[PDB]
Amino acid sequence: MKINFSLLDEPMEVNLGTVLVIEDVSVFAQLVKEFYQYDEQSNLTIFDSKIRSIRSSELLLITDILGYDINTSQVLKLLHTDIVSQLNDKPEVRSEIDSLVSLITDIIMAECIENELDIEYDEITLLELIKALGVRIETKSCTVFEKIFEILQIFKYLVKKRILVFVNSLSYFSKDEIYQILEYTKLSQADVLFLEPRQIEGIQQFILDKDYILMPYNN
Amino acid sequence: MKINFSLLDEPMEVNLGTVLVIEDVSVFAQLVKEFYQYDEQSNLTIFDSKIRSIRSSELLLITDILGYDINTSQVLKLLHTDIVSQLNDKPEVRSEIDSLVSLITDIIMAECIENELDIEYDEITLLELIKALGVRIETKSCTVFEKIFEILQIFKYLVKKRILVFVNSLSYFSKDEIYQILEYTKLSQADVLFLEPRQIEGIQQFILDKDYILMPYN
Amino acid sequence: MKINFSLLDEPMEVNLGTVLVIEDVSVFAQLVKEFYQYDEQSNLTIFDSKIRSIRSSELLLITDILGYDINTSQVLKLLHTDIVSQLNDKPEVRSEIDSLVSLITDIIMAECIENELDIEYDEITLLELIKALGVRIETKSCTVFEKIFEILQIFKYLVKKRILVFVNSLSYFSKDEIYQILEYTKLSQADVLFLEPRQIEGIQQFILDKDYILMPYNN
Amino acid sequence: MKINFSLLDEPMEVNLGTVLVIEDVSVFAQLVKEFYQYDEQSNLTIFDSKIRSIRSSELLLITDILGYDINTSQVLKLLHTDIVSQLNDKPEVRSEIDSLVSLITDIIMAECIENELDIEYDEITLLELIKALGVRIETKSCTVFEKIFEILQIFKYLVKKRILVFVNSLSYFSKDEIYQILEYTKLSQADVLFLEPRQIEGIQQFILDKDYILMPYN
Amino acid sequence: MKINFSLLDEPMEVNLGTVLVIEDVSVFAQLVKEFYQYDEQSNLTIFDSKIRSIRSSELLLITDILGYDINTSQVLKLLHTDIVSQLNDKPEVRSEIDSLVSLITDIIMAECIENELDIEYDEITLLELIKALGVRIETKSCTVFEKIFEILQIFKYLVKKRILVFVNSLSYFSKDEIYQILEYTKLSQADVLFLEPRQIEGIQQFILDKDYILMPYN
Ligand SMILES: [Ca+2]
Ligand SMILES: [Ca+2]
Ligand SMILES: [Ca+2]
Ligand SMILES: [Ca+2]
Repeated sequence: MKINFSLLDEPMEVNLGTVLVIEDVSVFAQLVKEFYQYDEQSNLTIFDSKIRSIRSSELLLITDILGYDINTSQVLKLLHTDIVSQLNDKPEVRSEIDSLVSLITDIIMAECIENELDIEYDEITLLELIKALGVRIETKSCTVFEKIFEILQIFKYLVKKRILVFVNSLSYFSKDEIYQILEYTKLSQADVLFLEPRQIEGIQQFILDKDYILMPYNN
Repeated sequence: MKINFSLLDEPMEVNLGTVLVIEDVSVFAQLVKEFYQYDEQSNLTIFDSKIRSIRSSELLLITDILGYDINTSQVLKLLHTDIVSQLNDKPEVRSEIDSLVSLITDIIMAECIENELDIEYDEITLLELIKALGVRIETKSCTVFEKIFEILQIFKYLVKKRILVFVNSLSYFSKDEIYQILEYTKLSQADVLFLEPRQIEGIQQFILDKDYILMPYN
Repeated sequence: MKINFSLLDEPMEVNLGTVLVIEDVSVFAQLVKEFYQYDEQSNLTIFDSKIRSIRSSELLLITDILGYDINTSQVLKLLHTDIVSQLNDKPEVRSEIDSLVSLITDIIMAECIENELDIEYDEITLLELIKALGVRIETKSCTVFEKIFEILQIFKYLVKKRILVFVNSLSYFSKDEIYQILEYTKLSQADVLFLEPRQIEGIQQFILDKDYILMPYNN
Repeated sequence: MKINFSLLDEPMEVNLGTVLVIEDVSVFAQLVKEFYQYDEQSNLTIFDSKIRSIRSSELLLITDILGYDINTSQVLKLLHTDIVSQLNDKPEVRSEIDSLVSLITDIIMAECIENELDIEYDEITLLELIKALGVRIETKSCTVFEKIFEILQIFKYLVKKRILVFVNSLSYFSKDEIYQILEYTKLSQADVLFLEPRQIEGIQQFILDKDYILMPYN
Repeated sequence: MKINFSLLDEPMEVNLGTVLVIEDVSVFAQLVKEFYQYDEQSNLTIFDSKIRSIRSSELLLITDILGYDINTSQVLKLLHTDIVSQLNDKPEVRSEIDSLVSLITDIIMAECIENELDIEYDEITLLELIKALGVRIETKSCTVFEKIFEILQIFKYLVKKRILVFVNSLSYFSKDEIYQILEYTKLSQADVLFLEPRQIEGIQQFILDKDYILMPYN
């Protein structure tokens, strides 16, 4: 996952988490505007190992952390499927749940037989039980750090998003929280690209000087 | 119940099953138009035993028997509410259902706590369990004779509908099936009125001549 | 457009309007049940000149005339497009409508310029004017004859329906009204198949005796 | 207007443009959390000149400038209602619009009568004409400097919002652009409050030290 | 603010103090009738700077200066609510008031327990303390010149009233008192409109001739 712009000499590769610091406010604002307008503008080009350019639908742009909606139909559906798989991995728990559902179905079936009208039903499944329970992620009481962590956790659930990008999101988190975000990103394998006007101390990042020189920085 | 139109001299009473034949095509088509437009048109009237006019919401008009869906939002709502009332009439059974739902919620809650992502849940309700089970009336109908029987069952189940009316629905059923439908209507006590362009032989019916005079038959 | 059942020796062709009378109540009710269940049952087979069997989605079945909804999104959309074409066929009327729309757009544009906020717009078209007018067919005060006539008029608007079929719809209409329906069906070129238990006098129809013998009948 | 939190000794007043710098990352992130949760949390308070608490509906919180859509049900509804009121203030212009709409309705009605299919219509209204024209605020923004200006225009247009708050939005704009934004805020009289993790040189701002003491700068 | 009637060619604006003289007795009496009947009659209209019609509830019409009571149920309600809001703006003072009220309630409760008859009480509230104290505007007026000043003070205090109108109230005040009333109106910024049958010498006023033409004076 390499990204390239006219200011860079060679296309820079983005693997796991990547912190890109732009010291020039003009090039930073122009780069962010090229991030929002990416489908319209040909200046900023992001391509994969196949050199194929990714569509704006495949690109995930995030600026406001608390304003973004983490709960979607596809995210909640795939999450319910993941919970159903977790319950399916254990035979004993699945057997017990099947027993309880069998009892409830017996009770409701008796209540249906007591009625005068002829009634028919099918089954009460686990996905229908999770949908009836209303399982969803809670962003209401979550701190910004837990919100970004939940976004990194649900990025694997999003199928269509090729790369996640954050705009000036590193100013809220402490250095230790940034270390936890990067260390978790290395395990999640997702491609995250952070854009900050000022450099963060203690973390590896790519610095773009006002001279338009891109250099790697350990601190 | 009685129905009154400006063509009849006096309002005729409809009790249990009733077969009404209209020998005039213009009066029959205009009568069906008055049935669908009953809310708009004041010509056709219906007076019950209380001698009170009834709204079109209380009149059930069914022309196509096979095209009438037995499962509807209001029917499923009243059925689910009825089952919820039956389950609410027994405290012990509902208590056991609350215990089982509590166990399932504890298991799914433990599995949610085992996940690395934060999860928020509300609760599970008996109505959500009935809707999740998909409780509905039987949709299996082999012939129109059985479908009309299901329409009579759902009609007798609905308290709001005071009358059920069929338009030219007797042409599909055989004379013996018409006898079984009349006997089932007399056993169910529901009020059913049929409208046919031509007379049917072998059964009692009210024949409306082209002269507009109404005469009983059999 | 030929239809075939086990009772018939050869498939009967349906061209323009066709009146099919079944004197047996058992075969008539079984044929209607095979009309509603057509996708499930293989007994009744309707095929075109290509011998390809038409899907139930391509088949249009109609029993209740006044209960059917003639107003649909596709029917109203294609009807608005037809009205737009009728207005486009006349250059003078289109020019006058363009003039009036130009005047209204001038007034609204002046009102927008009077406001403090910067406002932008595009155009007011003819399709948007028809959609704002709410043009639709009125079945409320229509008689059953006018309802069936409007159904024969909107059958050309329906793209997916291959053939229209009516179940016992000829009992309401007088002989003259049936002659008008057939004479209009010959001009509309649509394929309509009527199913009646009793034969109609004065019109050409295919009669099926209780002996299960199919014969053409002039009266 | 003034804002008050447990960290401050006394509530600080926000008049015209205001720049607030928080030198503590925990107090800044917790402050933004208190901004999004303001409805839920009672810690952060806002007291106007009337010394009355304001609901979260009256507070406009905008973090992403480019990601904030200008067009919305309340913005287009209030705008279309405003244009309808402006057209209603002049009887003659509205009368001419009614005449032209009557002519167009007569033409389309004649074309409908020319068709062989029955057609039913209701009427055409000025609101349907504005919605049909697609009246909306200009969506063209070349840079974030212009987009923030449009946000200030729509904010000054909205009477319900008593305050506009930007979180870390000053990092995109140059110092000169910040001066132009402050001058435009002083000319527009609107109340704008900015929250920055680090201090900005050359402009007047309130610096909150890690010791929690607040001191003015420039 | 502007007022418009069928007699005027164009609506005249009323800003700060305004003196309107009507040289026709029929147009003056019919104008006052249109003032009292303004809710019933649509002839007389009033358009503010927003060009929006105002209800009669927003128009304050005062003819008799001495006969107008300054203390009213709505005025005392808004005043008591205003004092309650001022006391609610300070938590410490309201806390001390709650402490003193708790002490008095403890003393009176002890005296009630000392009695042989059972006694039930609820509580004491700040609103009941203000109403018990009888807080009201000053009712002392030596002359109509001071009473009109109190009417201007209460009018400037009331936000709902957008205009104050006096009918033939300038005949009581001397020319110097009229100058002081105009200067006080310009200092208070309130909109006041006077209606006089005859012109007043020495002050600027709008003269409406019997020909219906309106001309400025001084
Ligand atoms: Ca639930
Ligand atoms: Ca199910
Ligand atoms: Ca309309
Ligand atoms: Ca448009």
